[PDB]
Amino acid sequence: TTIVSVRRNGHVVIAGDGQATLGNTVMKGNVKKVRRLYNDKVIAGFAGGTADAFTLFELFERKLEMHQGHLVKAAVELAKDWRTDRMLRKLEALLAVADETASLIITGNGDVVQPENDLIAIGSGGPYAQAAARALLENTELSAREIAEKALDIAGDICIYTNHFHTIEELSYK
Amino acid sequence: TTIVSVRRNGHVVIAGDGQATLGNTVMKGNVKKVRRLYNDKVIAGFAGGTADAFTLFELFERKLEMHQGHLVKAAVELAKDWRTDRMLRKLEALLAVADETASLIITGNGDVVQPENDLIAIGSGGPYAQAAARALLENTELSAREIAEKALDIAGDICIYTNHFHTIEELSYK
Amino acid sequence: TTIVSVRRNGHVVIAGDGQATLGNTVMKGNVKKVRRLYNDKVIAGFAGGTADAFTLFELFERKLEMHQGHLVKAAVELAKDWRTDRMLRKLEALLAVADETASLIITGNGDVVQPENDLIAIGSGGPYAQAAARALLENTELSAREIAEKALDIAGDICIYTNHFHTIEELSYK
Amino acid sequence: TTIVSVRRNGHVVIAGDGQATLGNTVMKGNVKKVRRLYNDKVIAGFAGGTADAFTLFELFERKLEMHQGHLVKAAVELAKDWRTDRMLRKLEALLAVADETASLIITGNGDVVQPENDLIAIGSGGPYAQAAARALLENTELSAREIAEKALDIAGDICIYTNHFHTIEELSYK
Amino acid sequence: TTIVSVRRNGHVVIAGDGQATLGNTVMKGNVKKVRRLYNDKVIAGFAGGTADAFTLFELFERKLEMHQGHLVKAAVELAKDWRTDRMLRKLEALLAVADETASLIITGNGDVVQPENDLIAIGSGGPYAQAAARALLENTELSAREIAEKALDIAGDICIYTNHFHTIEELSYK
Amino acid sequence: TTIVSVRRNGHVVIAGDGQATLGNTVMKGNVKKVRRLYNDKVIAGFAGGTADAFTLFELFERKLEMHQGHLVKAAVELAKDWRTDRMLRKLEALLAVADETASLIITGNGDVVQPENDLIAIGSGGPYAQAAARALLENTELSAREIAEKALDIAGDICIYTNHFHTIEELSYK
Repeated sequence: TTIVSVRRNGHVVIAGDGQATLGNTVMKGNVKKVRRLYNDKVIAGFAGGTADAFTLFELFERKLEMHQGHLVKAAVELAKDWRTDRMLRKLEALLAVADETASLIITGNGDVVQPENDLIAIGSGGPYAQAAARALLENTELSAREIAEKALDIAGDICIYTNHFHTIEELSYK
Repeated sequence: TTIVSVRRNGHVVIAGDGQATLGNTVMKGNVKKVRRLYNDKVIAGFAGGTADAFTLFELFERKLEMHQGHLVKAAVELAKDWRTDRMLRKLEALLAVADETASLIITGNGDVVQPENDLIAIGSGGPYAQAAARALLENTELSAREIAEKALDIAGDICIYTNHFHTIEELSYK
Repeated sequence: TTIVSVRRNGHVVIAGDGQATLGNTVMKGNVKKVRRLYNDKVIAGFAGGTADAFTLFELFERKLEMHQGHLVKAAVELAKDWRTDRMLRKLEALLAVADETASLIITGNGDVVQPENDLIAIGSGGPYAQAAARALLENTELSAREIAEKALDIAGDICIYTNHFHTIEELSYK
Repeated sequence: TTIVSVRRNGHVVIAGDGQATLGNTVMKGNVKKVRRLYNDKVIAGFAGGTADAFTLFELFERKLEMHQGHLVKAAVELAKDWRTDRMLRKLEALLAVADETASLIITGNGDVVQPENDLIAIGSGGPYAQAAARALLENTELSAREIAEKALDIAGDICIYTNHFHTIEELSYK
Repeated sequence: TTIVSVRRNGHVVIAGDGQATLGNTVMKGNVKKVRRLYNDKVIAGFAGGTADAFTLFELFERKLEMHQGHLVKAAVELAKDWRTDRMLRKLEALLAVADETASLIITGNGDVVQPENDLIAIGSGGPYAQAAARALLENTELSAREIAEKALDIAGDICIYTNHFHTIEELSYK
Repeated sequence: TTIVSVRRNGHVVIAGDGQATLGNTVMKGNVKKVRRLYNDKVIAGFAGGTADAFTLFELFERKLEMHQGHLVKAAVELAKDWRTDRMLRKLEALLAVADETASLIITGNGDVVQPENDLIAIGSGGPYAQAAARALLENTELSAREIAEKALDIAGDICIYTNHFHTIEELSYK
């Protein structure tokens, strides 16, 4: 799996592949790994179990109207419940979340990272996507969506656990 | 074990073999792995304990009673508790469930999955069946029942953990 | 250890060896691995810790007068408490239980198996006993007791963890 | 360590060495591993913590007060809690206990075991003692005390974890 | 990562690099690992989650409010809960903290440590910094700030997990 | 680390080294591993985490005024809470404790050992210290303090995890 996120001029996107792998075989190819949350004002992508993601995301929303939509402040709380709480603590997942103020990773280790340019690339194929996304975002006038897509595809060619089925959610704030 | 579900021409099936293995020897040869539910409206197959089933298949039934026959939802609510309820959590298995509406898999992880063409192939022999099923479904006019059958035989021929005892459960609707 | 159970014409038996092994040495040779339960109407054998067996069996009885002596229905419940409950869940054992309606295995995995002819063979020496029991039950007019005994002895000759001390409980219902 | 209990001619003993080992070196050389209980009526030996003992040997005493000297039962009740009580459960050890009635071993597993001839040999040097004990007991008129002694010496000679410091506790009755 | 704290001529510092690594690749290159606390009186650096910090650095602040600026004690009380409070326990990190009084490290183990000369070097690059720091401090008149800096550069040159992005926090008092 | 304790003519001592090791590097060299407890009437040394030691010792004191200063009786209780209790049970440490009645080890395994002559030597370097302490205490008229020191130094020369920084607490009762 590979979740990619690029952000250029009032345009921020999140693109994932759709492969689910079991051992050495593909169990499903059209997994939806990117969805919208919080009255569509927030986009998200996730590496891992769909149900775990569903759980973690719902709670995320919960923390949003709970902090007037402030991503980070609402996000850090989630970084909390995640490591502290009994049940959640069991969940296995990597969250990529973005709105118009910033993009950022969220993990069960109570870590809330926000890469150098809101450039997020997580999942087994993450690095390869980053590598390509970096190249594109620094030698072309291409758009977030264009980079994310092109990057994700490069990731899919390199990473044995990433296919070419995509799901992209965009957010225009310009 | 191999569970194969197919759907063609207002007909949906679920087939399975009856081998239970302990180490390198066969414990039983006629395990019924495909039952029926919701007043014989909903069919299902599975891989796991004979009891785990009888507990996960009873609960499922009631969930349908709490969601007027609407498969998916009851399924959604099922996979829910199954990863939440302290007790229910230890249960390990893979429920294959199909109604005239749709058909899907459920994992202790709480995931609810609808495979490419309502084609389901879970179990160690899963992929060999998927392969044979996919072949037939794309190159012949055979019926959903004929498919799962032959797919299952192919499986038991390749899979050392799958035999040739079957248990087929159909469903007509159009 | 080896627990064997054969059932012919109104005669059902359960026979175990009596070896207890610690590492590579015999700690005890006359372990009683088969006993009667529920006003002698039910016979049982077990692979594992005697105290764990004692515990699991008592509870089994409990579930019996709790379900008018219905083996299975009362047995499946035990298959429950066993995996769900905290303490019990810790117990390590394999149960073989029979009355006049059916013979069947019970394990901590919430599994309640009932082999092809009520032919039960569990424990490290289990397969070898099954092998012999199968041969005898299909090429001779011998009785349950005769087969069980002869089988168990074959098991003891093959299996390094099964000795030749026996304990047989019989049940005649003819 | 080696605990050897023998019983011959209205005489029962329990003997033990006094070596405690940490890795490949001797920590102590005179550990008292054979005490006395129930108003000096019941003898006992053991392998484990000096405290685990003092807790499992105090409890045992009271159990006798709750079962009028009847060894076995108190023992049965002891091994009971010892595998049930949350706290008591962590205690690890092997109690050798003998009264004018009988003599038996007890394991954290809750097991109560009466070996072939009230002959007990627990501990890493256990079997070497059993061997020498069994030899003497079957080919000489030596006394129960003389047995355990010599058996113990043989043990400490073979066992790298057993020394030659003894602690013998007899009991006459006829 | 490398955290280097030094103290010379009424001047105390804490410096750190900004590399976060996941496997064999760099996730982020500018992680702020040296903040400030207690109404900008107390400086601190750290190795761990961006949140773990924000929780362990907030708590610390209040502890100071509960112990009138007296570093040590608040630190003592901090390391206390950090190994006692069920939740707080999962937090993993290494707090470097220094005030005009003294400077010390804190580990989830509850330890409060004051190194030889208020010289602190935690993190995978820790010892390479200690080495360079110790050298300079003993053979040159350079300032505490100049020390930590150069020590840090040396570190990032040796340490594959340490880079050259810095975050220095000083403190004057005399 | 090495904790040594010798006892000669109304003089009993406890000496530790002061090295703290992380992997293959020295994190701290002047660790205080020996301190006084219970109105200075009791001396102690510990192998392991300082905070864990602090915890275990405080409780020890607690058990002292709780049993009129009887070392053993108050010590055995600690041997209890240590293995039984949830939190404490997590602590990793080795306690060496002495007063004027006896010296003795205390561990999380509910073990309370009192070596042959109140000669205690615990920690990775423990044996080497014992070896030397034994030699000295049996071929010279040297004092506890002299032996403990000389022994500890020998330990430090042999044991890669023991340095030459000492901390000795003495107790004269003559």
